[PDB]
Amino acid sequence: MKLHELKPAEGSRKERNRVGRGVATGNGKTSGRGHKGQKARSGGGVRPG
Amino acid sequence: MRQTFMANESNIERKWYVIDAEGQTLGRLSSEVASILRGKNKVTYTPHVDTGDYVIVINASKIEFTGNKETDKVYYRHSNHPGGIKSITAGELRRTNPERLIENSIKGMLPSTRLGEKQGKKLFVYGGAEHPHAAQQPENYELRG
Amino acid sequence: PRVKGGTVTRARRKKTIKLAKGYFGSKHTLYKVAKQQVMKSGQYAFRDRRQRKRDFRKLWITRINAAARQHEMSYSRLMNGLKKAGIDINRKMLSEIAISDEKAFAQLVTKAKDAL
Amino acid sequence: AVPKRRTSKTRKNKRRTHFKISVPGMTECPNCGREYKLSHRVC
Amino acid sequence: MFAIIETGGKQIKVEEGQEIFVEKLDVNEGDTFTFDKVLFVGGDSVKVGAPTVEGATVTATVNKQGRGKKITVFTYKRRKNSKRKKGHRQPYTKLTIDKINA
Amino acid sequence: MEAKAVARTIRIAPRKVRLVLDLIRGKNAAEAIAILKLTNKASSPVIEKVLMSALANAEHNYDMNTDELVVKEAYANEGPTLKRFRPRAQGRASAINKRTSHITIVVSDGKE
RNA sequence: ACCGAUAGUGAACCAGUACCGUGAGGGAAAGGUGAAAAGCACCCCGGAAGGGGAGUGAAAUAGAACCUGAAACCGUGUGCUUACAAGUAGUCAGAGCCCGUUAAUGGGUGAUGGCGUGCCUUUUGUAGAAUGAACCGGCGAGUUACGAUUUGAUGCAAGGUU
RNA sequence: UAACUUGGGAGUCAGAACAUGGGUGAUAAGGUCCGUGUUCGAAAGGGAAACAGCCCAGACCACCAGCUAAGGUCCCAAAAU
RNA sequence: GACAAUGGUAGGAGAGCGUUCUAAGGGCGUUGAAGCAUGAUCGUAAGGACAUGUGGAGCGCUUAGAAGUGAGAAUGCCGGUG
Ligand SMILES: [Mg+2]
Ligand SMILES: [Mg+2]
Ligand SMILES: [Mg+2]
Ligand SMILES: [Mg+2]
Ligand SMILES: [Mg+2]
Ligand SMILES: [Mg+2]
Ligand SMILES: [Mg+2]
Ligand SMILES: [Mg+2]
Ligand SMILES: [Mg+2]
Ligand SMILES: [Mg+2]
Ligand SMILES: [Mg+2]
Ligand SMILES: [Mg+2]
Ligand SMILES: [Mg+2]
Ligand SMILES: [Mg+2]
Ligand SMILES: [Mg+2]
Ligand SMILES: [Mg+2]
Ligand SMILES: [Mg+2]
Ligand SMILES: [Mn+2]
Ligand SMILES: [Mn+2]
Ligand SMILES: [Mn+2]
Ligand SMILES: [Mn+2]
Ligand SMILES: [Mn+2]
Ligand SMILES: [Mn+2]
Ligand SMILES: [Mn+2]
Ligand SMILES: [Mn+2]
Ligand SMILES: [Mn+2]
Ligand SMILES: [Mn+2]
Ligand SMILES: [Mn+2]
Ligand SMILES: [Mn+2]
Ligand SMILES: [Mn+2]
Ligand SMILES: [Mn+2]
Ligand SMILES: [Mn+2]
Ligand SMILES: [Mn+2]
Ligand SMILES: [Mn+2]
Ligand SMILES: [Mn+2]
Ligand SMILES: [Mn+2]
Ligand SMILES: [Mn+2]
Ligand SMILES: [Mn+2]
Ligand SMILES: [Mn+2]
Ligand SMILES: [Mn+2]
Ligand SMILES: [Mn+2]
Ligand SMILES: [Mn+2]
Ligand SMILES: [Mn+2]
Ligand SMILES: [Mn+2]
Ligand SMILES: [Mn+2]
Ligand SMILES: [Mn+2]
Ligand SMILES: [Mn+2]
Ligand SMILES: [Mn+2]
Ligand SMILES: [Mn+2]
Ligand SMILES: [Mn+2]
Ligand SMILES: [Mn+2]
Ligand SMILES: [Mn+2]
Ligand SMILES: [Mn+2]
Ligand SMILES: [Mn+2]
Ligand SMILES: [Mn+2]
Ligand SMILES: [Mn+2]
Ligand SMILES: [Mn+2]
Ligand SMILES: [Mn+2]
Ligand SMILES: [Mn+2]
Ligand SMILES: [Mn+2]
Ligand SMILES: [Mn+2]
Ligand SMILES: [Mn+2]
Ligand SMILES: [Mn+2]
Ligand SMILES: [Mn+2]
Ligand SMILES: [Mn+2]
Ligand SMILES: [Mn+2]
Ligand SMILES: [Mn+2]
Ligand SMILES: [Mn+2]
Ligand SMILES: [Mn+2]
Ligand SMILES: [Mn+2]
Ligand SMILES: [Mn+2]
Ligand SMILES: [Mn+2]
Ligand SMILES: [Mn+2]
Ligand SMILES: [Mn+2]
Ligand SMILES: [Mn+2]
Ligand SMILES: [Mn+2]
Ligand SMILES: [Mn+2]
Ligand SMILES: [Mn+2]
Ligand SMILES: [Mn+2]
Ligand SMILES: [Mn+2]
Ligand SMILES: [Mn+2]
Ligand SMILES: [Mn+2]
Ligand SMILES: [Mn+2]
Ligand SMILES: [Mn+2]
Ligand SMILES: [Mn+2]
Repeated sequence: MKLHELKPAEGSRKERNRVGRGVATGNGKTSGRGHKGQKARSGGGVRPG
Repeated sequence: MRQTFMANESNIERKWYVIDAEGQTLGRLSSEVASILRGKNKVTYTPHVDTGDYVIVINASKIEFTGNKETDKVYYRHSNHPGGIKSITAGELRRTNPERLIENSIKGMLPSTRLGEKQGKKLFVYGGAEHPHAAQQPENYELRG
Repeated sequence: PRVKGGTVTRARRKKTIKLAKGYFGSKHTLYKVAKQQVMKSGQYAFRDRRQRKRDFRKLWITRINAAARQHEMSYSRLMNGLKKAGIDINRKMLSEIAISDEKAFAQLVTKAKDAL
Repeated sequence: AVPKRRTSKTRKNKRRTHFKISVPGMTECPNCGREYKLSHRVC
Repeated sequence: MFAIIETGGKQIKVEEGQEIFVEKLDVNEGDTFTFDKVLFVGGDSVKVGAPTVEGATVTATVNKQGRGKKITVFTYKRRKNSKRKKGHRQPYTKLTIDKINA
Repeated sequence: MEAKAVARTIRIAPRKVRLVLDLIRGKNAAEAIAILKLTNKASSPVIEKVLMSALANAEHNYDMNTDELVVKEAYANEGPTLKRFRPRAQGRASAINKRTSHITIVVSDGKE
């Protein structure tokens, strides 16, 4: 490669998904609704009731 | 939006016609006259302008009914004052100012719009057999239907 | 590296607001109001194209009905008569003939009364 | 009681159309060369 | 002396000598297209076809092969979170007629 | 050609000055000084001193005769407001805007 | 591969200061003329303020509250338009009048017709008389570190790795 | 023309009406609780004046082209005096 | 070339637009940068140019890297103005 013409190997490295950046992203509630999509987000680690 | 005709004020003409209400039922004579007034009879009809010709109604007094109209057909109206409703007339509006019984009965078939309001101004109803407007030189029109 | 918000936003809004050039009062200056008004404007536009098809068709129909009532004949009968005559002209055309050439239209009509 | 909606620009100015003041009724002082209100002193 | 050709999805009334527009014809600009589906013809003598008056082409030069004004297609659902914008420019063909029935 | 003068940051708030100018605007200059001298509002003496100045520049910097001069325009524009307050009931204090007016005026000849 | 005056220290300015509290304590705002001060001699209206000429300057339509100078908001001028009309304000259809472009099946306005109860949020369901927003601007919310797992990519491979 | 297996990621756990088989209620409820079907939710379009849940029918985009569905065809209002 | 499929909330998947910084390459700029304003401009969208006016000194483009990367709503915070 000539350095100003770098190319990452095909199939390596996809763009990270930024949630919460507008609606047509499909992610504007971010994810979930009204439960423990709360910021504590406590699934308790590994338990039911 | 390409190719269909639309009629201008530059490109339009309204004839005058006279009509003998005598022997005619209210509703039928009415709807036909409305069709005349709205211009839906010329093929140069176009909705957004008045393509309608003028109508003069004659011998209005002699208009017909059926059933128990004259008695059972109340014409209510309300004065926008409390208890101000006034039925105070039946089909016997024909007996007293039938020019209005006919005028309102036809006007009631024209649209609420200001255009269909201005087309209602092209009507001229008279209970008597002779009319003022001979100066416009109307042609007689036989009701079809 | 901190990224300032400059340009981009205000430009997006000036585009939106420019779309609202026709609008009354604040609908032509405030971004939000103009934005809502423009969205609704677009929805109206879409349905209104799909509508405008209808409106024009019904107009040609009524013109024809008029033109054939002139020849002592029902629109229903006129068109059924053409269809059984094998004539396949569109209504916009028939209204236009009825306005630009009375003779040819009458000729079509007498053609239509045949095969009945 | 408080307004339920804000007054429009166009509205507010339609209301203001009767808010001018009168051009004074003004006779010219003879020979003194100034000017003054009608039926007032010539100063 | 007008006449009626079935040319796009639809029918067209052309006075001969007249600029007209239609859906794209995939014909080279300046070359002369000849519409074969003629339905009717006006004037002093009036041929009126079944479908298609037999024979009788209408001829025209091709003028332009442009695309029309963009119209943005925007729509949305209220409250529920969705909207959709798409641009659109329908292609056309301007042609001017010469010698109807020729 | 057609001379002007301006009074920046006049203490009177613009709505008021506009009430006077609107009488003044467009009239012949002489008439205007009269009307100005006879109206009873604060803006009247202010606008007076301004129209006088404008006539001065017009005679002096442009050699035109004063008599044929006409008030081509006059107008007041928002100028920065001094911001104060008055104390009110129960310890709240509410704002007062003492706003100001820039008063321009322009006199005239013909097109040339 | 940190900030660039709402950022970065609370503090780029005589900041723990104005200001508040009895006190402990709490705690702001506020940077930019120009290359050079050359900071408008002089005349003019004015009590001054301010201003028009005359001038310095590349520029003062860079003049001190001074680079650029957006939007809200206030005004002057007007081309088209409006005083029989029931308006979520637009859209589709369309005369009339006026204009002339990033030249294209042009721009402004709009008599009249058809259609049409904003947006969020929350909801079984909101034109909703359920919630939020006076307007405009700036700022304002899935990050990083370290483990775990899985996918893709690459190097080797009964070996791989520090 | 699907199914199932295994692995990464989910949201959901307030439902509503109409038909229909039933329990509770009063063969009361725009009632409540279950079975079945559809539609809404998450579905615009046409019809039912208007009218999420009814009837017709599922909108990639453009047209001033035709046929039809429910429902309609004297005037408002397209089409049968 | 025919032939199909393309309503959609929670949500899954995919492909992209634009912001600032960096690397390298190739450029533009006092004969006028960015920014701001005006326009009938091009693209399927985010969005990209172009001319004129303003401004008076810094900017793009190509490829790849990395992000304090995108606002209309929080009785949001500060400023201005109704
Ligand atoms: Mg033509
Ligand atoms: Mg009483
Ligand atoms: Mg009488
Ligand atoms: Mg317009
Ligand atoms: Mg939009
Ligand atoms: Mg004072
Ligand atoms: Mg207090
Ligand atoms: Mg205390
Ligand atoms: Mg791994
Ligand atoms: Mg539960
Ligand atoms: Mg269910
Ligand atoms: Mg039951
Ligand atoms: Mg239940
Ligand atoms: Mg019937
Ligand atoms: Mg019969
Ligand atoms: Mg850019
Ligand atoms: Mg450039
Ligand atoms: Mn992505
Ligand atoms: Mn989604
Ligand atoms: Mn819930
Ligand atoms: Mn929520
Ligand atoms: Mn949940
Ligand atoms: Mn979460
Ligand atoms: Mn927390
Ligand atoms: Mn009583
Ligand atoms: Mn109607
Ligand atoms: Mn009404
Ligand atoms: Mn920076
Ligand atoms: Mn921002
Ligand atoms: Mn008949
Ligand atoms: Mn006023
Ligand atoms: Mn006190
Ligand atoms: Mn700054
Ligand atoms: Mn103290
Ligand atoms: Mn300096
Ligand atoms: Mn002096
Ligand atoms: Mn001085
Ligand atoms: Mn000089
Ligand atoms: Mn300032
Ligand atoms: Mn500088
Ligand atoms: Mn400045
Ligand atoms: Mn401005
Ligand atoms: Mn104006
Ligand atoms: Mn009027
Ligand atoms: Mn009246
Ligand atoms: Mn109503
Ligand atoms: Mn139009
Ligand atoms: Mn026009
Ligand atoms: Mn309506
Ligand atoms: Mn949102
Ligand atoms: Mn209300
Ligand atoms: Mn609540
Ligand atoms: Mn807010
Ligand atoms: Mn509120
Ligand atoms: Mn506030
Ligand atoms: Mn990382
Ligand atoms: Mn592998
Ligand atoms: Mn799974
Ligand atoms: Mn359960
Ligand atoms: Mn449940
Ligand atoms: Mn039951
Ligand atoms: Mn009983
Ligand atoms: Mn029940
Ligand atoms: Mn129930
Ligand atoms: Mn319930
Ligand atoms: Mn059920
Ligand atoms: Mn829901
Ligand atoms: Mn539906
Ligand atoms: Mn479904
Ligand atoms: Mn419906
Ligand atoms: Mn009903
Ligand atoms: Mn309906
Ligand atoms: Mn719905
Ligand atoms: Mn049919
Ligand atoms: Mn049927
Ligand atoms: Mn009809
Ligand atoms: Mn889809
Ligand atoms: Mn579909
Ligand atoms: Mn995803
Ligand atoms: Mn930059
Ligand atoms: Mn632009
Ligand atoms: Mn460049
Ligand atoms: Mn951010
Ligand atoms: Mn805001
Ligand atoms: Mn504030």
